[PDB]
Amino acid sequence: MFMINILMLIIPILLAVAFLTLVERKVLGYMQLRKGPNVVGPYGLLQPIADAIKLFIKEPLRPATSSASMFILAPIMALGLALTMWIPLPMPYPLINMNLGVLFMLAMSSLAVYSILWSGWASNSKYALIGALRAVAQTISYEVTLAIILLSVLLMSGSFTLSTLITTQEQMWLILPAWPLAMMWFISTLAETNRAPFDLTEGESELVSGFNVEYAAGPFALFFMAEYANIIMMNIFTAILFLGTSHNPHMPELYTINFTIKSLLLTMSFLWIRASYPRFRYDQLMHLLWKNFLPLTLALCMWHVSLPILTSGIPPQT
Amino acid sequence: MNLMLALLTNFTLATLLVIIAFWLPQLNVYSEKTSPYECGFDPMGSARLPFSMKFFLVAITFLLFDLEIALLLPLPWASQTANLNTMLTMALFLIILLAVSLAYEWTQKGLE
Amino acid sequence: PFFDVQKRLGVDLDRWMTIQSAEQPHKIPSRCHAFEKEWIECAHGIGSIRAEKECKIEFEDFRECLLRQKTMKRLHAIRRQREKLIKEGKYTPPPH
Amino acid sequence: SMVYMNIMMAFTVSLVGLLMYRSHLMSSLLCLEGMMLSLFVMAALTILNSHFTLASMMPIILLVFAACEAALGLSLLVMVSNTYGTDYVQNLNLLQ
Amino acid sequence: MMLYIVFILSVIFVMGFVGFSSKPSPIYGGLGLIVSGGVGCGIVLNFGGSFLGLMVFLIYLGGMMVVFGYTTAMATEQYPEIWLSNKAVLGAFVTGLLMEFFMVYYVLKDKEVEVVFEFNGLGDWVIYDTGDSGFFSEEAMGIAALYSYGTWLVIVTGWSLLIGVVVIMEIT
Amino acid sequence: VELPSLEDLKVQEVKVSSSVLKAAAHHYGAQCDKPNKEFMLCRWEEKDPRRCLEEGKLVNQCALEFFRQIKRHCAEPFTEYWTCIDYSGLQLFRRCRKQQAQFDECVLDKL
Amino acid sequence: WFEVLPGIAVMGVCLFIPGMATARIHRFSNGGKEKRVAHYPYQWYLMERDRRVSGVNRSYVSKGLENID
Amino acid sequence: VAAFLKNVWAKEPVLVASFAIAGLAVILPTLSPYTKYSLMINRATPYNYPVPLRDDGNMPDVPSHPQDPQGPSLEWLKRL
Amino acid sequence: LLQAEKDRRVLQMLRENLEEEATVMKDVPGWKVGESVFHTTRWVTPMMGELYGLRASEEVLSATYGFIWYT
Amino acid sequence: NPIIFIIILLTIMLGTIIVMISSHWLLVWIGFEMNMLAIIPIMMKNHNPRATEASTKYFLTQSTASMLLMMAVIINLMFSGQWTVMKLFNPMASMLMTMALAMKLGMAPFHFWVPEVTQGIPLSSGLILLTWQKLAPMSVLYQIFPSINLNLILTLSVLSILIGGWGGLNQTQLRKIMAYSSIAHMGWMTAVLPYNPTMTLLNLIIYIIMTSTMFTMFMANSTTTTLSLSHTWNKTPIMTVLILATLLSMGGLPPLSGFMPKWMIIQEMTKNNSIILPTFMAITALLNLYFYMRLTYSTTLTMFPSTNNMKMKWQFPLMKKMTFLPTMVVLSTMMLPLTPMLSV
Ligand SMILES: CCCCCCCCCCCCCCCCCC(=O)OC[C@H](COP(=O)(O)OCCN)OC(=O)CCCCCCCCCCCCCCCCC
Repeated sequence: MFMINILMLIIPILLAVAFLTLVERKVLGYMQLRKGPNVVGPYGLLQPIADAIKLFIKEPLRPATSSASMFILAPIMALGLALTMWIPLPMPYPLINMNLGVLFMLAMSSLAVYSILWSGWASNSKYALIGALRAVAQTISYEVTLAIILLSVLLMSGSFTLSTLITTQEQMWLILPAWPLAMMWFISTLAETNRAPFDLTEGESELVSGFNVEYAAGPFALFFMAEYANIIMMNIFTAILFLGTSHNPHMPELYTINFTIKSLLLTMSFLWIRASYPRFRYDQLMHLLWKNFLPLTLALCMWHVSLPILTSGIPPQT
Repeated sequence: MNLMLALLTNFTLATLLVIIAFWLPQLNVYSEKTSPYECGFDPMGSARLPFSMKFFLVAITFLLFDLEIALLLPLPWASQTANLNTMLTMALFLIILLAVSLAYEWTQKGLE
Repeated sequence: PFFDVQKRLGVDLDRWMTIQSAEQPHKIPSRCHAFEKEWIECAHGIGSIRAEKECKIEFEDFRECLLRQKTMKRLHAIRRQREKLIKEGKYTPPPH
Repeated sequence: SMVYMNIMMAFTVSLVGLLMYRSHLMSSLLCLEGMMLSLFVMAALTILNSHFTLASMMPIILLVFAACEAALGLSLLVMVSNTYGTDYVQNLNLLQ
Repeated sequence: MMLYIVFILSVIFVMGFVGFSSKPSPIYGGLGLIVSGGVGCGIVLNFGGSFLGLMVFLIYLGGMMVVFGYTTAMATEQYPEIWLSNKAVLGAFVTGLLMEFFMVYYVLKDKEVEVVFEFNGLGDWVIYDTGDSGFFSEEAMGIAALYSYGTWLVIVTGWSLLIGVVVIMEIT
Repeated sequence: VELPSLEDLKVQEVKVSSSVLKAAAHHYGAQCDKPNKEFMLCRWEEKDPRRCLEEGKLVNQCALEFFRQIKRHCAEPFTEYWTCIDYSGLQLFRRCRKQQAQFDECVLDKL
Repeated sequence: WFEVLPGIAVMGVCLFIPGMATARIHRFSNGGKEKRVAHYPYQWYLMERDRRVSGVNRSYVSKGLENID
Repeated sequence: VAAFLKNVWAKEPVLVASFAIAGLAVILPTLSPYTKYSLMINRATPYNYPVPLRDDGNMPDVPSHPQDPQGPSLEWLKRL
Repeated sequence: LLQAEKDRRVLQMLRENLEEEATVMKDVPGWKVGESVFHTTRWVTPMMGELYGLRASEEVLSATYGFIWYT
Repeated sequence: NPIIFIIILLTIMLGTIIVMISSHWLLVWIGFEMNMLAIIPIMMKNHNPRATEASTKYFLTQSTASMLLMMAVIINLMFSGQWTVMKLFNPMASMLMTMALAMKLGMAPFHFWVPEVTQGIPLSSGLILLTWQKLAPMSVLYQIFPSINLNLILTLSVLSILIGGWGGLNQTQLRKIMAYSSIAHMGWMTAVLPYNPTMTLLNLIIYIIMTSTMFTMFMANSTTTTLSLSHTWNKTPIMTVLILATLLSMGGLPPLSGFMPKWMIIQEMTKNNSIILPTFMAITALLNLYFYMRLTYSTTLTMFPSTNNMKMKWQFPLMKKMTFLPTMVVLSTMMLPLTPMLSV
């Protein structure tokens, strides 16, 4: 029945990414002093069944000027590498056990931006043309900030797999010891996935609407359901790579219970920001990475290398 | 043998869902006029995409810092050895060979 | 012209990765490992110009350890001793 | 066995009319930067199916230049089509 | 999911190439690679070498190609028609595709034909393993990390890259 | 080539799972060492594990009476000991640490 | 302030399924014992052995001490 | 020169935190005696299988029974 | 102990893949019973094609590819 | 800028020192893989629309030239699986070595290149550095030396010293005339190579000097043949007796040293009782001389001094070590039966 363990995953998650869109504007509602979608629910909890159905009724135009062969294979992705990445992710028991799999995320973190470059180019001119070009450029310069500061800690835990990374955070919430890094693990995923303070990719201010501009109701649910299938995953990751829970070979169930009451707090962070801060004006946006974020990330790497060796600490792995 | 069962499962929901959205009302009987009114709010736009350089280097500039952090990758497996000094003395070279390669270019980024 | 400095003074530039049997850090072998220490033992004090017409035996099987070139043919030729006669008797084996 | 004749027919990707030509140089330079993987994979098996255990890094060093260098020679292809806007191998000017 | 799941990848790989080994309007050139690179990193993930496979995604297919694709907006081709554009690409294709096919047809369509294509048997993966073994990180490229014995191999590559930028800080 | 017949085969293999086989496994070898180290030297010292089959039946033998020993005195603490370690994944040794004494109560003591 | 307390309870539970599904399929498919894991070729080597000796074909049925008497 | 070192720390206090950690990780591995413990532990982990040597005459040490007095003390770690 | 179980499993395995070969056919243009593809004489660990014949059904597929792609 | 130009210009020879010093096929890849990486910026310096349509016709012609080699390294990693550096153990290796390595040297074919680069590199300064790349490859061929199909390395030779000869008789630009007849002297040294491979180097050093001392002379302003006419009545006549004391010696006549390689080489190529080969080489370098005559009828015949051209100033170039070489490029014949027993 291994095929019914899968399809029990893909389906029950599409409800979260659906019902996030509701808690989008309730939480961001009371920052403003008001209430959130209310009239339709009664509580509102019934809103997203009505919204999923307005789009696919609503007619899906294509530009007369487009290349239809690319205008499909691209979105036929924004929903794969979002739903594949979930596969080897322990909670506690991952569906797959990949030996070195931690590295496998970067494989699928790196291969999504090659679905932006298609779509914005697939269609047409300068609002999605050079406007989907220069959100490529920022999306690849926030990896080098990443793979390093992912690679740092992994000196402090011994291997590339995720079954060890529950063992080492036992009674030490891995955020003490590298708290300088942890910050930069946060501003990255918020800068890379195109969210609030570095917002530019999806346009509001700097342009009209980035990269979404052409898709009518028909395809544009996918992206608007793809872009929220990354955001609740990196944030359902960070908390396996920092704030660890305590496995329990007996009541596995109490592992996940206490696990979603963390990863679900953590997420409610990209909403708790977006009410707050303004945007960066694309110069300042990269111009603050090389100069500023990076020099440290190298420097710390020269540090977490020696700290095990200089304490006879060297973590028990191959 | 069950990985590919967990991949082609995933696409086939996605490669399905394009047609049941894009295609299904696409053959609907509504008007859908062929008028060249599309390509919103930059009506005509006749040009080649000109070369704009400081767009370009931020490609190259990365690609090279990229390589060696593949070279740099097998530290945590190499922390288990016999003679370890040839590591710390050597490991710390790559980094400084990376960080140097900054400082030079750092005289000119331009507007990045 | 091949100077061979690493002979004169002390350093090792490469000389380690060179052949199929040297170290292998945890001491783990190759498959055809045992035929190296056999074949190098042959031509060393030789000047290699008579090697080709001298040793050649300890070399050939070594080339036939490596690729399994023949044993795969005498094998593929059991598929012609059986599996043309399947209907003509001796199913071979009895399962199990 | 068979996987050594594929990939090999793949490493005749050279095919040279399509190595320098015809225009859109970027197609030529492309089949070059993918002439690797015929060098890589082919050398990621022979190293692997027999346990060398040592040359195993070599596959890594076959990229680290193949990306480093082939990414250089991209640069010129800006200088050509900076002053033009079309690469078009059909620029001959320096003659003989 | 038979024993032939390797032979079915490569002959897709070998067909991965001939797409861009002719003349496809090189915004589809990429789509001749990331399939070929993908299936390529596919084949390698058998045989037991893994780490060394999963890198090609990270360092090349993921990282490199995007630069190859981040340009061809700077060299940007004209919007003449692209792909099926000019009536010429199609002529060169098939004769390649059949040339392995007609090869693959009677290479072995029978007992043997004849000699040079007859010394390759098929179907059990005769060589593809040996015996059993112990474990070190796996056995094979599990230990690919030598900052021990390898040094004069790194320090050239370590130094040869550092000059990569200086050359390119100029002509730029 | 010469291969021995089909005979001196079909011998008594210790048939147990891989969880119990690592249960004791520890008191096991440290105290025996009568054939086994010696049996290595009939392999490493001279290869071709064909010419040397003999101690193979000695080293296989030592196990037989070992598990046949333990069944007589105390199988009750053992049976319960290799249950926990058989409660599974990775077969850690740091979960059953408590019960490690109950198995080893009189084994190091009685016999 | 309260009206958002229901909004969570949809998303929250919908992530408490996929963690209890896989956990209780493995425990159910192998009958009470968590799934084995083979990282290193030695570790595998005992399962593919244990399949042979178990009762028929599977790795999850252990014989025990009385098996060999 | 200390007026300099305080007049770059009123302007760019960023990379200074990298240099401050750039060294101070290079220097220390040659100091604290905890190290070189690190090289002893890491040598003694038996990845491989020990093969017993042949004993004719000496046999310096290391009898047949392992727990008998044989060889060095690795149990300075167990107490550690 | 663990190994002294295997070496017997292959020598048992060759014999049946020989004794049940030599009784398939004895052909006049055939092969001698159990010759050597080499000249040299000692025990060299056999290739997968030696242990399992053209049998090639399933339990092979769970042997060579058994470890890779999954528990 | 000025520091690095000595960092780059140093790394070249470090690119070719790992070539001559190594045991290990990988390094002779990396070794002359980082020339095609470290040569390229030198071409540039004045950033013109030739060098950049030059070094790009150079680049991809030394890109594959390398990248085939790596295919003929990894063949005999299959067979014999022993790297190092020795005969190649398999014929598809060597035939894919030597006739894909002739690309860097370029031999009889594989030169539509040497005139397309050497011409119209805006930088004539040097362009003396294209005497390194003759010296990297040979330091393989001396090692692999006892494996060649032997019907080839002559067949690229004898189709070379011919084809590089006729190439120039039709030429005027004198960067080309050196470009041509530098395929020629690649005809003598790899025609010998299977017979007694020293008495090759002999021709290799005598070559590095003579072509060297040309350029250093061609550096004052000199470019086109008819700018070497305005030479003797303008710059200095002691220059003209020089350019006539070499260009003649370089095709060679016995009282000079240019006759030194042939005179020795044929001691070798007969005594192996091949006497029908060397005449045709010996006789073909003849019409390799008729460039130089008719080059040398430019400067001693006082041909129409340029125009009113008054250079009253003295010189400040770097003649460095030119005040030596044409006492060693000429007068050394009387000296040496050393060269066969000295480098050996
Ligand atoms: C648009 C519609 C048309 C497209 C439809 C099809 C799209 C397919 C796209 C493929 C994208 C995902 C491919 C990524 C491959 C990743 C494989 C991987 O990393 O698996 C990890 C694992 C490592 O093995 P390890 O854990 O170390 O050892 C276990 C020991 N028991 O590895 C293993 O366990 C063994 C590997 C088993 C899997 C076999 C190989 C699978 C990969 C083949 C991909 C083919 C490429 C397809 C195109 C890719 C384009 C992006």
